[PDB]
Amino acid sequence: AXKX
Amino acid sequence: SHMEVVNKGDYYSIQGKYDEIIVANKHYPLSKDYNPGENPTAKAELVKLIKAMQEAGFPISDHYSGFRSYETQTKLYQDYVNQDGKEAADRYSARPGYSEHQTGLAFDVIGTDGDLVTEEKAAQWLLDHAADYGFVVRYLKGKEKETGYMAEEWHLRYVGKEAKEIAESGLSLEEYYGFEGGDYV
Ligand SMILES: [Mg+2]
Ligand SMILES: [Zn+2]
Ligand SMILES: [Zn+2]
Ligand SMILES: [Zn+2]
Repeated sequence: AXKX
Repeated sequence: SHMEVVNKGDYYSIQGKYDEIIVANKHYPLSKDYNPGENPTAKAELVKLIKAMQEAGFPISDHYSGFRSYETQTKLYQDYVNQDGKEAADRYSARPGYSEHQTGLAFDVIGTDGDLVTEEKAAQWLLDHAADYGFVVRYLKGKEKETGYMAEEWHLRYVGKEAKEIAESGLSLEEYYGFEGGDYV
């Protein structure tokens, strides 16, 4: 992770 | 100065200094049918930016995570939930109808990777020069309570001419424009  | 937000139907928006600023976050959702595609002005600016980064020497790909529809989002979200659960997924992945990518104004730069030193150099480059092309790094460091999401170096949001002023403040769009952020419901 991390796209919101 | 604090302007209250205006519902346009499919989306909410706030009147910026030079342009209408569409608002999409955990507090302000978009409609299910809203399927605009990518913004051609923002598209033309990102292309210029990517070439500047590539010619600067950074490994940056010719493709990007640009527009994502509600439907795409529905399948993207649940996969991240599968991966890390729901509390951890919500920190970096929006539910269907809350993602800035659905607006056509948000794009994730891809690095292909991965020297780490090269990544953070690239991440700083964006902070220093993304405003030049009307973009801003949306999810800044230590702004997760305001924006709703943890820090993300590659997610750029096209705001246009006011990008320079917003970057110099060091604020989130929620703080700068003074509209609500935070969590759902
Ligand atoms: Mg799609
Ligand atoms: Zn993104
Ligand atoms: Zn208000
Ligand atoms: Zn609609």
